[PDB]
Amino acid sequence: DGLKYSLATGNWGDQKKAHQARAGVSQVLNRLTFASTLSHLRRLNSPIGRDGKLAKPRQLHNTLWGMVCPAETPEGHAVGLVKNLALMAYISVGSQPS
Amino acid sequence: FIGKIPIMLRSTYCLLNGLTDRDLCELNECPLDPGGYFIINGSEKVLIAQEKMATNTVYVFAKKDSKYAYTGECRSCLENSSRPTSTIWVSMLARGGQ
Amino acid sequence: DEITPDLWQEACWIVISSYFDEKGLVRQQLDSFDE
Amino acid sequence: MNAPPAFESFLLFEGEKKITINKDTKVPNACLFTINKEDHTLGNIIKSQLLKDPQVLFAGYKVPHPLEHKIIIRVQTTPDYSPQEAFTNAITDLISELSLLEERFRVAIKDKQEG
Amino acid sequence: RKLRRQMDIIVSEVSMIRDIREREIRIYTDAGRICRPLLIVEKQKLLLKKRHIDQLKEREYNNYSWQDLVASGVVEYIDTLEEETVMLAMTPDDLQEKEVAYCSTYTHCEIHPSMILGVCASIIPFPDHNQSPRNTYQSAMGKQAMGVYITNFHVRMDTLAHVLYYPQKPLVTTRSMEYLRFRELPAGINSIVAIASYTGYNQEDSVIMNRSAVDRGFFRSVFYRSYKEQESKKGFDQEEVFEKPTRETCQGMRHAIYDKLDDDGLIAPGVRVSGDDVIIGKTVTLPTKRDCSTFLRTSETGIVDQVMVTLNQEGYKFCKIRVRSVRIPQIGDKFASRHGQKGTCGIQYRQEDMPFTCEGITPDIIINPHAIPSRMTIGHLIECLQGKVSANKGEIGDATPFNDAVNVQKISNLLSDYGYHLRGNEVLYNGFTGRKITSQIFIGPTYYQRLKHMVDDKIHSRARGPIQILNRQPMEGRSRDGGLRFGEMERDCQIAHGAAQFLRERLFEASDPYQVHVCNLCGIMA
Amino acid sequence: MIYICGECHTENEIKSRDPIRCRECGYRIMYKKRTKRLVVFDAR
Amino acid sequence: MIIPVRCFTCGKIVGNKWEAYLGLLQAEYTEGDALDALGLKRYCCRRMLLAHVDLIEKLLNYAPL
Amino acid sequence: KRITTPYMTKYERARVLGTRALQIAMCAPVMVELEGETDPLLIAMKELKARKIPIIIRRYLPDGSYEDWGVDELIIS
Amino acid sequence: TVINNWLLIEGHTIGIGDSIADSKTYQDIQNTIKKAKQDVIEVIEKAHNNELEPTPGNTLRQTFENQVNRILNDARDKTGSSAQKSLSEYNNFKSMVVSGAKGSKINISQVIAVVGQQNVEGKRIPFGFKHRTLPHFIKDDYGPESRGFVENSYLAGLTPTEFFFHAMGGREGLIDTAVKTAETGYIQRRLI
Amino acid sequence: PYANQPTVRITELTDENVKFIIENTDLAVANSIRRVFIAEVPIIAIDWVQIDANSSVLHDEFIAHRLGLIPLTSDDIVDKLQYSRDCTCEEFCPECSVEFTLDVRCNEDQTRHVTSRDLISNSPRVIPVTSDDILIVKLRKGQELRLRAYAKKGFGKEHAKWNPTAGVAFEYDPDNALRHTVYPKPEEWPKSEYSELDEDESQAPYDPNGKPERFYYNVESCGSLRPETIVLSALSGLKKKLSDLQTQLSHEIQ
Amino acid sequence: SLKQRLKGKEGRVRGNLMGKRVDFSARTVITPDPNLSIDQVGVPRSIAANMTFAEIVTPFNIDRLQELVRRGNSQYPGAKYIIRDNGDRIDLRFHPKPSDLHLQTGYKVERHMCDGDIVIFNRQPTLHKMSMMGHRVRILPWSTFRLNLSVTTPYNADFDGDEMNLHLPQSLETRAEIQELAMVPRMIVTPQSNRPVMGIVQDTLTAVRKFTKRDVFLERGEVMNLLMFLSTWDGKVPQP
RNA sequence: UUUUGGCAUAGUUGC
Ligand SMILES: [Mg+2]
Ligand SMILES: [Zn+2]
Ligand SMILES: [Zn+2]
Ligand SMILES: [Zn+2]
Ligand SMILES: [Zn+2]
Repeated sequence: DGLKYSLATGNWGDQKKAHQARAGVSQVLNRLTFASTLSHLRRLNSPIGRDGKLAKPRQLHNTLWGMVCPAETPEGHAVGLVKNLALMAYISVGSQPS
Repeated sequence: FIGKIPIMLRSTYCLLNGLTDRDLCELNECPLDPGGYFIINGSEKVLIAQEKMATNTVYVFAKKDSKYAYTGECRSCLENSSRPTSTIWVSMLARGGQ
Repeated sequence: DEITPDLWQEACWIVISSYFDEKGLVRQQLDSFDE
Repeated sequence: MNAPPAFESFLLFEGEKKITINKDTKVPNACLFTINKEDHTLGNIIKSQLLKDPQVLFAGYKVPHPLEHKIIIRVQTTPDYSPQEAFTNAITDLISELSLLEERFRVAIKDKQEG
Repeated sequence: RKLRRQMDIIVSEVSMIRDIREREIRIYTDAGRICRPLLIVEKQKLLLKKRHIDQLKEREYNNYSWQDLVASGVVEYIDTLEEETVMLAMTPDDLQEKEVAYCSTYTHCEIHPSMILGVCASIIPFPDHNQSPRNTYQSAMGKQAMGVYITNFHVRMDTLAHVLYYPQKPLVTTRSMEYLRFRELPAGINSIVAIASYTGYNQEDSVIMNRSAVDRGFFRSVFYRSYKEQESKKGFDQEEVFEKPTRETCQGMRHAIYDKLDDDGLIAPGVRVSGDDVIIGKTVTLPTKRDCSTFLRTSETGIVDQVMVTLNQEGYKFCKIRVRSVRIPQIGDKFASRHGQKGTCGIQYRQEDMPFTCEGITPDIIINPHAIPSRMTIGHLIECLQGKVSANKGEIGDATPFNDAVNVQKISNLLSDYGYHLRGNEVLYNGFTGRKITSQIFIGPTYYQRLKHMVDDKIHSRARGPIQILNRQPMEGRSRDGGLRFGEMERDCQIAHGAAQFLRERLFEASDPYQVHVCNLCGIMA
Repeated sequence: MIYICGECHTENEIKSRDPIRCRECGYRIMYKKRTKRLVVFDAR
Repeated sequence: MIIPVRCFTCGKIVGNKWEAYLGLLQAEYTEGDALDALGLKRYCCRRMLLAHVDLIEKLLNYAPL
Repeated sequence: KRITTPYMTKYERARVLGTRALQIAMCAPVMVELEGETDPLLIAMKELKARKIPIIIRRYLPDGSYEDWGVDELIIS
Repeated sequence: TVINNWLLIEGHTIGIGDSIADSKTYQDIQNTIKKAKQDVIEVIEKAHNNELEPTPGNTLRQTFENQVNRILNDARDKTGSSAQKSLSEYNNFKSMVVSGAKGSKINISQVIAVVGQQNVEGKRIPFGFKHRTLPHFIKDDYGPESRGFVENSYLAGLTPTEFFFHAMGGREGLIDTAVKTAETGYIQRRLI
Repeated sequence: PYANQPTVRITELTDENVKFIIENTDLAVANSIRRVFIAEVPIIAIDWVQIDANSSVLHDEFIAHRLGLIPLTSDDIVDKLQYSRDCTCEEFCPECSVEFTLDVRCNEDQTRHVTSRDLISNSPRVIPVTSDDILIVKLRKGQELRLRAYAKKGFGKEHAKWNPTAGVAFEYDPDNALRHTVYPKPEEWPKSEYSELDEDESQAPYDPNGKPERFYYNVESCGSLRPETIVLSALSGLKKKLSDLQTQLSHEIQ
Repeated sequence: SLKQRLKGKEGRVRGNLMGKRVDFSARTVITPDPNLSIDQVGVPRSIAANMTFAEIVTPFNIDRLQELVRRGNSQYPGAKYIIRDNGDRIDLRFHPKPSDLHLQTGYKVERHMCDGDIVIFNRQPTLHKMSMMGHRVRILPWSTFRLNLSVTTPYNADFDGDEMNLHLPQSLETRAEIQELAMVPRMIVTPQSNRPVMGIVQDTLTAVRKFTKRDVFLERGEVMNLLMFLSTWDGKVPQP
């Protein structure tokens, strides 16, 4: 029930601790075009946090060359915070250093 | 038995793993559907990737809004255990102190 | 032996086609969940 | 849902006059012909025919709105020649022209088919 | 690096950074790092030779895949932290050729620069010929176009779906679109668009459309709504059941006719319905029995496409009813190029009224000239020219961003070879008078997208409707109804006008008129 | 009422009282049959 | 989805030419040669066959009801 | 002993016309001869031009006093 | 109404031919850009050899930055002037700009001649990488294209580095649009 | 103050199109004829569809919309028909409509193409034009499509399926002697097929006394009517409209 | 808590007293229409048939409103309600009783919004007086509001998907107030910068720049065709 | 014989 609840609501953390639970992690998959579905599946989110208060994360940084699409960000109050992977970008899955 | 884990579609434990296009059409599943999402109560839910600061790395900033000239933090985190990550600041006091 | 400049335009897109035949587009999600 | 039925651009609903004549008081010998359920098909051709009449001082037409199927034709003639008479003469000339063109087109088809 | 390139003890995704000036070697193996593959350059030469390309051409029936390129030590994954220590060639054919030396120590080379773009930015033809906010805007709109969102849409029952009747692959395409499956699931139509001022209904980013083209199915579409409903039995106090209810066994029902429903409380697929009609007749027992049947959205109208019945996770019988509504394009519906040229249908003209070339080719769409100069979507114009060239040549044009083999001068020469003006302009005739237009109109095919924002889903009006239960003010019912908030800014506007009576009318007797009794001695209510 | 099984296409009658299940496959998805009321379209 | 009956612009019949078009492509015609062989001069008509995607073939893989 | 402007203000014109149109809509006697007039607002504007509206505007100065102006007394601008 | 009905006879359009210039104009623009880049190189090598002396009230970095900025602005204005002089009276782009209906002269110059310098926070593109704007440049490169000077027109198409730097530039305008929408009427709603 | 004496010269006549030239006529008359070709020549097209059974992948409205665009041989039968709403019948009759029936059951292991050949009319003179054939839909095994339809008289102004033409090429003054269009660089523009200029010339000299005449037509038929029949019915219909307007004007004057 | 019920944007004060939902309001997308005067607004037939205005029954309008009553709410233009003098309300969707369709003077009839009705028209965010102005209703047969192009500048609107709101004043007093204070012609010149807010925009501005060039000449047919579209023309063709 | 209704959290999207 906890996994089902967390993926159903997108609130992450304990259900009783929804006050401190990061929200919107899990979203309903977008089905308007194939491109919309693909872009939703390859989406990255920048939480606001305390870090957002320190350095301006909205503006496009040079290190996003080849990793993140430079010209795909949602307009409005989420500009530059929600991003999309570049086509050949691939996220390391992690292995053991031993 | 201890619970039920949701399965991301077309992952290596989904029943659609490694099936031909004819088989996917036999199951009324689009062969171009990339998967990569869960089904929770029939609703197709996608987990958005969340960016955060990398761990176990020394980062030296200069807090413009404090009595510290510089602060060297390190969000130290164990090797895939104890998700509470202990962050430690090592800060040089500003010379304009009392 | 070496890829000539005129043939390079075909060659690079052959490489990228082989990539997307191998990994696909949602490799991040599937690999992370498999791990 | 507000889309009009497509037939309300050539069909007269009941209680609608096809053509209505109104005297224009600004200038003597001037009339406005409001024709319902017509478009540039008849407006432009009637205006062009009327312009060939020497006794017509002014001949113009307008569609007041593309979504409304009225055409207003303003005709002003010399003060010995009613605008209504000019309008009738223009239509008769156009009908004679089109009948002649039908006849010559049939003859041309027969000659081309025969060789 | 030798070991990682050989897929030895070090796996490919491990990243190794040498901070030379600070005397550090940092090796990262954890997850979450983002990397991309780069061709390896050694001694100003690629390690990718023709033999690899030959083996990859016959990728089928050889099993020489991408993983064998990685195993060959020809291409390797590089992350941003390691990109800091990388001298990268944008392209082999020029950057590492001999020259007046700029850099002679390249370590990697880009596969193709166009792979910096994402999914929705990779469907833009000639994005390097646009102002970048227009590329951002197209990245936003391409998610909202109409197409065929999935092949098995017939069996699915999504809450909302839009399916375009006749999608087409773009006549002017990118190589990246080959791998997005966009050729197989397109979203939009190649439309003969003319950039011309006309009767005046395309101004300010509006669009005139060809009515006769729409009559031939141009941009026609379908909108599917699935309504789910589950009866539940909580012990025995309440028992919801599907059945067509009657006035003589229920204590409250709508005047909407229940004869649509069969005698299980379910309407059949193929029945025409409207916004008030009942689609699932459900009734709950009274502790006679009150109904709790469900109706259509009040604005909507359609034909019941499909009616499925199952048992839920609990085991209670529950059904899902997909209703089909055919959306013809009309005045108000959105359309967009792949360049941020958003715009609503201003007016629809029949074929005889549209302007026409000397060949009888009327435009499907007329867009205003003034949409171009401030926006500087030159990629739109180049797409139109390339579309004309490709449609005449019997070829699919290529519009990858960074491709010097494609040049507007070459496209102009190719177009001149087909007996057209080299810049795409044409002598158009006025549809009404038949006269030649004094200027020569730029015209040609262009890929347009019908966005999901139809007017019929956005139109509503309120007058004396269902107020709130607490506030006694208008409320958003099962629709867009419930009035519009006459917010603070509107009140300040009307104060600036001095329209005090109108301001009172809006804020008092048009929302919640009321009266009370107050004692004159004690000012508390009585 | 007649329902069509979603896996083996068997038209089977079901009352408003019994749980739905295909009577030769056990499948638990059923589709209502197309209406027999006349439906007419203009071809526009 | 399926080939439109009419060209959207000029209203020429183009629905009876998809199968022949594919047949000519199996005869190793260039796509321009195939469109010329089918007598499609105006690029409005040529756009129809040249950019059509026959998705109905993919839809006939699923079982009927 | 009046100090307010002799010109009817825009707001005075607006309220006078609205009020008089409401009165005429309520079958009030009309103070001007009308021909082919049915909308109360046109009749009210005809009365205003005729200066035959039977209304007195009470303008409150910002000291708790007032001035009463017959509508015919004010200049219809 | 009157002028919209006359425009059915006149007609008004915009096409590729309204963005083409004469070959002489392209050669003049390319010569201007060659010269401007070579002067930027002269300023760079004079700074590297310590032969550049700071202006009063500015450090050597601010002096150098103002020098390259004024060189590139001079180049952009000269290219825009030459592009505007090449325009014919029939150029629909000019016909729209002259009436004030849409666009302006800078848009003509950007479409035809040179997009120009990209700026984030009002300065050239910063060294986001370690002493680099991108990994395709050498370290400590203050050349124009290295620091985000787009030398192509929108007609000619931007190079990959130029495309990314232009995206960086436009992201700022998007962010300011969002911030204005955030501050739309807040000052007003307190003032009222 | 009277009519022109227009003259016709047919330059080409095939079963697909007629190409001809009209001289000694006003531009307005020529454009009105060109416009009547598209919008006012009545033909027969499917406009009433009852679907008794559909199992195809395409929903019912898709099939009906595709059936409407099927062109029908309406060469001579259209003249003796009446508009349905004008007809006094109980909604349908052989004097205002033509019945069609389609019944195709794909009971085989190959994709069955439901083409225009499967449309069966109750009148032999009104068939699908292709009767290679126009594809209506494709059917899988066990998919039935069974419907009846009626095709009625109408013209393209109401809906584009009654449009008989497949593109009406229209031209005048191919060398631009009148300068109704102003080329910024006349050298760049290819000659019209009707141009009489040598290749060293780009534009005829300006004619201050010129007037548009010698209008070049190329009327391509979709197939419902022969192009000869399209033009003749167009002229007849425009004459009929003008005579009806004459009748109404005479009534209004009286 | 009771504090949170009043605090903030959504409390009773700022959410339900300084601004609130209102009846007799409609919203939809806007499309251009150069054939409307600047003070007119196109309205779909559905919105007009849905929204209503109270006409007081007067012997000048007794027969007209009786006809509107007999048409009922089912048909446009029509009426929804009859408010008799007692305050009782007769709903003209459900009462074929002819006795209830009698109209004595002083009754009110909530007739459908017909042509020429005054409506306040607004686009949010509302930033100045010219963002809410009075228009005359014109019924047009599609599902969008229509504006003259010149008024797109005061509203800061463009037909790229923008929606606009339409409020109908519901009594002759407020209707006269809007007619005399907030109509579009009265809002041409702003007091902000003592200048016009509406101007000639886009196609018309480029076309007038082309038109008033020294070397534009018009044949007589063109001149007469253009003078058809001149509402203030005195009918006299000027000397060439 | 003339009805009426969840709400208040989060997300997404439009200008
Ligand atoms: Mg807008
Ligand atoms: Zn008291
Ligand atoms: Zn079964
Ligand atoms: Zn065509
Ligand atoms: Zn009949």
